[PDB]
Amino acid sequence: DSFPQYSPKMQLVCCRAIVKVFLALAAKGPVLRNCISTVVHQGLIRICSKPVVLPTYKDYVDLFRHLLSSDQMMDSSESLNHLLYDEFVKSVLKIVEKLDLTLEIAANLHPAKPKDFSAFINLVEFCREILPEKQAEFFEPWVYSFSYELILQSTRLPLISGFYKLLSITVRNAKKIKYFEGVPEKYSCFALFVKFGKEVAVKMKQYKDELLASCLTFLLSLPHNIIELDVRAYVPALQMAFKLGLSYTPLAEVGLNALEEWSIYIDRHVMQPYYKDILPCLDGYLKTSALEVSALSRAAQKGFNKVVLKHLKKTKEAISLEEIRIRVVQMLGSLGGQINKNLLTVTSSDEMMKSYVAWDREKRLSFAVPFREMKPVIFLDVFLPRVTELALTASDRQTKVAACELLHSMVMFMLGKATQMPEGGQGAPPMYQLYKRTFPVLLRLACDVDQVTRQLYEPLVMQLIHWFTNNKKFESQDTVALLEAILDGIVDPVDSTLRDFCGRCIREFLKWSIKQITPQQQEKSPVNTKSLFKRLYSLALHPNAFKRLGASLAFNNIYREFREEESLVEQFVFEALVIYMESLALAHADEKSLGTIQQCCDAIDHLCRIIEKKHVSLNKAKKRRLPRGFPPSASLCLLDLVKWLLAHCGRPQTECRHKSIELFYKFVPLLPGNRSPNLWLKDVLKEEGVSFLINTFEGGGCGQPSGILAQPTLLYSLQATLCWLDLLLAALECYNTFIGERTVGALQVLGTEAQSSLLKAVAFFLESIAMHDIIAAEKSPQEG
Amino acid sequence: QGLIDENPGLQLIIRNFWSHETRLPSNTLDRLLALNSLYSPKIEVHFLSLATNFLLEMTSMSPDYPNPMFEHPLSECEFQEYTIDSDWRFRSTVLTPMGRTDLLRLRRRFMRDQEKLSLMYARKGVAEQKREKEIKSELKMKQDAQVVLYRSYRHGDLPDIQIKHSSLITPLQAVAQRDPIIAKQLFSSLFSGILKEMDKFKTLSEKNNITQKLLQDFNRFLNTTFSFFPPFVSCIQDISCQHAALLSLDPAAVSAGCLASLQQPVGIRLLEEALLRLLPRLPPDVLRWVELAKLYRSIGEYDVLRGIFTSEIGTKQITQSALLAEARSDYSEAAKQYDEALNKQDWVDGEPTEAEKDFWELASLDCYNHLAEWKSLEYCSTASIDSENPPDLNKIWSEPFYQETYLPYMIRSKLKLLLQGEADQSLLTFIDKAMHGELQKAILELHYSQELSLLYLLQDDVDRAKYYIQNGIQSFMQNYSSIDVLLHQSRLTKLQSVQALTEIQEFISFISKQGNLSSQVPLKRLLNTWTNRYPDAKMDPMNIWDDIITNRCFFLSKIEEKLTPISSLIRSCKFSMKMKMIDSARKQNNFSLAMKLLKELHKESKTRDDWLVSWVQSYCRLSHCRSRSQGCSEQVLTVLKTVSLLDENNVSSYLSKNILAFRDQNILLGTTYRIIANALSSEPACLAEIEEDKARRILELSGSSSEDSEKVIAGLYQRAFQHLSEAVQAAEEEAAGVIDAYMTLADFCDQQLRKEEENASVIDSAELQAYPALVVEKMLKALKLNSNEARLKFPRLLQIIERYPEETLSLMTKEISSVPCWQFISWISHMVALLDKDQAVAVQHSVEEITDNYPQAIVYPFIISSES
Amino acid sequence: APSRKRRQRMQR
DNA sequence: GTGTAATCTACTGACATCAGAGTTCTTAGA
Repeated sequence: DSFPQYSPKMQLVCCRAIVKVFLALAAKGPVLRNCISTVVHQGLIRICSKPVVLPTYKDYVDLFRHLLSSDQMMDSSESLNHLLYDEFVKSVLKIVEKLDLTLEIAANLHPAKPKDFSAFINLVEFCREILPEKQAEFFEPWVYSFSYELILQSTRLPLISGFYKLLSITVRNAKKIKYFEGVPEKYSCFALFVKFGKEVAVKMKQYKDELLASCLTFLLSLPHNIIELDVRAYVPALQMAFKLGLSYTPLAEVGLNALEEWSIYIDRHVMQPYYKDILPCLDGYLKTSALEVSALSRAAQKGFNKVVLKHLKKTKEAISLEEIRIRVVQMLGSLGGQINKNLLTVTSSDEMMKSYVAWDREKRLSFAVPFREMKPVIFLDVFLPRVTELALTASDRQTKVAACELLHSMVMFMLGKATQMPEGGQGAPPMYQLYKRTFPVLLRLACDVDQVTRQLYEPLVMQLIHWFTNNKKFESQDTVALLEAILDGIVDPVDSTLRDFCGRCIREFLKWSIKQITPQQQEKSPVNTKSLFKRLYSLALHPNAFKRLGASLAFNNIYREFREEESLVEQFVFEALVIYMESLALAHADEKSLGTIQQCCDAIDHLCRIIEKKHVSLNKAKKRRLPRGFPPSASLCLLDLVKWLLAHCGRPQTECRHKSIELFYKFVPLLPGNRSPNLWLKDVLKEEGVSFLINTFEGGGCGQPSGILAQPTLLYSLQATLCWLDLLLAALECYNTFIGERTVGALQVLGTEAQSSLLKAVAFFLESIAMHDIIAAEKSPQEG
Repeated sequence: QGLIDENPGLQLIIRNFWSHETRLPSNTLDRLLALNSLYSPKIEVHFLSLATNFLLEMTSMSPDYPNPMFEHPLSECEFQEYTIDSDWRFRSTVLTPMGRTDLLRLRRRFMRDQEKLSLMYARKGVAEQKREKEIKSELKMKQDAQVVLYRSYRHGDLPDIQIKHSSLITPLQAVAQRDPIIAKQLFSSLFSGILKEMDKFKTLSEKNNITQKLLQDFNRFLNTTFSFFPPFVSCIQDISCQHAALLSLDPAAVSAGCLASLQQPVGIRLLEEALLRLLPRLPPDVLRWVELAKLYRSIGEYDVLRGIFTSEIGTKQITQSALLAEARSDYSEAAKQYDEALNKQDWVDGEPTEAEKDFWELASLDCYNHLAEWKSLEYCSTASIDSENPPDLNKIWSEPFYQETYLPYMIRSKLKLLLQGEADQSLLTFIDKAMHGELQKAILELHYSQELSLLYLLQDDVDRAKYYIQNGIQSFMQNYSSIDVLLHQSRLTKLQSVQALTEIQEFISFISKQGNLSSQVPLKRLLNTWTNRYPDAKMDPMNIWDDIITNRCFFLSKIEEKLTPISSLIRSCKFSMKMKMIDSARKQNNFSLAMKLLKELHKESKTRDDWLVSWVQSYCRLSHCRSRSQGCSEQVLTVLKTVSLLDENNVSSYLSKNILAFRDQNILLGTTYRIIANALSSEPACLAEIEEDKARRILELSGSSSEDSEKVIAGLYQRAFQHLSEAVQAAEEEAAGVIDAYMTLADFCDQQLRKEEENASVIDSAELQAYPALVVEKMLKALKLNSNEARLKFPRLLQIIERYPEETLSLMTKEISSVPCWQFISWISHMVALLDKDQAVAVQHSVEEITDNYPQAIVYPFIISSES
Repeated sequence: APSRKRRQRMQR
């Protein structure tokens, strides 16, 4: 502990002393090696507890650095350094385990035991500063464990950063020692990283600024040999990496390093299609060229005497911006021409051919730069297409902040010159054409990762949304455009964090939409109130995973909006439950990697709960909103929706079936009968019998397309076989309802009447596919 | 010169000097005419920003400056003000969930023990030693991230429209200062505005005077600049276009400046407007048209050139023919034409204008450049400079035409004449003598870094190599960020050089780590990497391809020299990489270069067999391609007289060593025969008797034993087809060319059937009976893969089916038996039409499948076709 | 064919 | 520690000076 309180020469002698006491202790053998373990472990506790976070830990770097590497100690060792380093890493494992890191009350939470939470961070930054630099031969035995135990902790508690950081040290340190290239427990480590990599890719989308930085820092670092297994799962990760990097250098260096790695190892034909979308977003780093009297200077002035040597000898960190520029050019070169041509927008066919037209036929934004002797006119619109590009993607931050402040001024001018209407409609509203292409700029430039820009534009985007539902010109195509922009902001594929701001934007839009307009028009005059929901709903059923993802993420952010006052209009959502619960799980039997969607189905769960929590008035008579999936219109009562659920209680898509079953369970007691679930199922079996059950659990959902039919599946194949395999899975899990709450009796579960589900489970899978599963046929990594 | 000084303080002081009232005039127009005088060559890269700053800061004292830009707010909302924090921090950086008093000071004692005091300052000093260490570590980040806002940012629940005029003209200036393309737009707009509002103030007498003053000043600008910063050159021209009477800008000056600045198009429009406007009385105006020709040649659009010279406007038809040749990249013929042109003794109808000679010379130099005759390049580049035979290279820096037109080729020539093999020491002398004078030095250091780098590296002075190449990387960044975004072709011609720079960087960094010197693994590493990184094939001009080839050649020579106490591996790379260059040149229709490289690399054929077969393959490929272009009678010589002979497998059992060759060589021989037969059939009336002896003597041997007159062609085709068949049976051994070879046999059949339908050949049709069978059973076989080119021609199928009916059965039973139905959806329409007539047995199963799979496609065409 | 040139005087 | 003194110790030009070495002459002398 005393270490930092010394002088440099004192530091080196103190290191020597502590090193040798360690030697001496170790010499006496096992009786005290345990005690040496104790001593280091205690040490690390007391350093990681340094009372504040950024005598800070940064001071102690040298101590453990020399301790861990000074092979010169014994000659002026190899077993010494090995043992000591091993002890350090064991200490880190132990201390990461023993800490609690409990999270509960993304920023709406508060970490449980504060002082504990700070120590974690300290330890993270330490172990960063100490571990990889050794290039340890010694880390090889510890890759596996220091991973597995760390992954466990990560998964069990994501949304804590430094786990990813330590894991990044793990992976890089492994990479440097040619570990994974072999594809023992090494195959296990490659496997575990494969799975965590995919998992963390899925998770990365949702996360926000700092955690996003951590996760990318990790992901972008996995070795090549793991990449080519699942490429294009990471390409978006790297893109978002560079987008951050233009305003946080070390992450950018992490990128450029990563991209060099990929380009040099991954088989070219594998990656050729992908440089298209990845090399752009290099433009910013080269976007601009950004157009002393220290003691040694004065010393050398008087003469080249001995004193100069003292200063220069004493004279003799994270990468800087200029260095990363020269790196970016060096890499941009290193890929080669046949590759690098892609840095320009596209091959010259159509897309850039769009870039030429002016953003507006006729030049609005007429400014009158107010000189004295005269009043010339300067058209601010010609500035704008380049100013905006600066604003989003400039590298030099002085340029970027200046550009941002210009664009704020300039958009304010747009609004102003709008209200000085020179043209009241009778065609395209003036400055609409300008709005269409300035709003996406304004949006995705908000929730950028420069704190200054963020504070400058997030409020303005809120103010713009506010203005564009003010009563005056609430109807105008300008608001139509802005809403269209927000929606295409939700659906944004790559800009992960843009999603969240766009969501908040939609929320604010709906909020002011209710709060501002007279509802007399609002029922049917606008293109907003029901229109917005309709637009979402239309988005839901879409094939694209990202598009639905956006649909969800929006509808997630209108919990409160819909529950507040829309009590008049529970009804769109009393059917939306169907809409979302269905679509937002369809087409998720595939498209899993990019689809963090299923977590947003939890939003379906919340909207669910909030609609049933008003049930006494939910089931009012003569309320007959047309639903989807029900031909005969009638006054919807929850009975109908429940029957729908039970019909949909079984369906092949996994997440839906799980959520839907449990949702049925949570609904049924709310119904007027107040009958217990088991009681009500008994009711409908006395009413309909086992055939109802068999049709609804061996089948069900969207009608009766095809349920669990044993024999033809036994007899009748390619990866389609997986289809029915999932069917049987869904089957037995649906039977798991039966003593899920003891709702159905055993002879009621088994009347042996007309179902062979359990028969086929115990027979077909459990014989032919259970263990004979090396190669299946009924008569590629795809399978594996 | 001080107006750009490094210290910000002196920057402000000198600028405030130059903006005081009595130095530059106080009204606008007198300012705008003055700032032209505020320029020097060296102030260039900033001159735009500086002009903008001066103009606007005189705007700064006008009465509307604090008067808010828009009179009323847009609501009643209350407006607050908030400051933005900006404390040298970004957003992804903090981890998530964490006076008679003064007289009193005389009451002091003093430590008496100088030892104790000494220790006190000692510890104190180590404290500042650590404090300085950390402050030096943090000041880098602080220099990066220091941001100063510029306005108030009042907050309100609505937008705060009511911003003071300052709140926009000051930020605009800030951006203009910091980035130069916005500078160009701002200065251009503001200059346009001032010179447009000048009307309401001065009579035409004054306007002529001020316009002439600007024209003089701008001509000075362009003619005197050396940096050639793309933004400023562009700004000056762009100003000139949007106002009349500035338009008579020295055409030669603009032409040269735009050629250099890699920003051509703006210059094209300048001279364009010049032409149309100043001549709505000298009819020709050659000095302008010709320099426009130079421009369009730069931008590589040889197509438009064909217009300029066929107008009976001044230029002589020798130039026309030269251009037609050089459009087809027949650069050799172009050079011959030009050389004969410049040396015409006496002309009919007047000697070429001063400028036509200029264009001729520049085209000559460039036309050589596209070639590998670099000794000729140097001779051309040096001849015109001086009088005596041993050229006084120093003269080049005398008067500007040389400085811009002759230099770059001079230096590029001498560089490679050095870096290839060996040569004298002219260039070292030249550049060293040059690098004394100031403007002298600036030209070389700012433009031609990538070349001085290699020059110096030849002398084994690695340190200067590093300095120059670093300068080159910075220069690329600066002269690239400058190029305006829309000019794609310009930016492309930029990037084509980052490969050169990076390659030089890598070699320097490779001869810097002796740990990577003494071993052998990382030489293999570098060789493997360079082996599979190449410039773009079909796009990048060969003037860069040679740059990479020769650079790499020299660098390998140097590395070999280091690792003398292998050469197999280096030779291997040299083979492969030069071969790739030939293949490239073959694509670009740059044939003569391909001739020369084949001839330069044959002597390496004698070595082990894979390179032997590769060389012969490439040469025959090139011969075929050369034939395709031109030659109708003599073209048979261009292939038969050699290519047949060379391709004989007597020299190669490599087919027994691998199969890829066993495909490639056979398809080569196929196409060899194919053109022979095609042209022999072309105008048979005058071939065998015109290629009267040796080729004809070879012909029958190539044909059949019987020397019959007409039947010789069929004798060719018969073995042709059997050979292509050999190609396909090669293919069936495991898309690389198999799709292509399949299509190739397809095409041979197709042309043959077309020819057959125009006559009656019983025996050729009898042996043809296979041809349609194969075309269906095999082309459609190929349709399985994407085969876009094949999938297009599918109507040819149905027609083949019809006209040749007996063998339809193959179609159904073979491939429509297996088509992926979408690959017919493309034009499902035609055959759903044909779905009535007797062959309908054909599409039956296909239309059924597509009906089932993608029903909504068939319905709309099918519903109508149902009516028929 | 050999490549030949001669000097030229720029009339300005 | 950092920085400014004060001041000893150096080197050189220059000048005396012992010694050391190159040189001619008498006696004792094959």
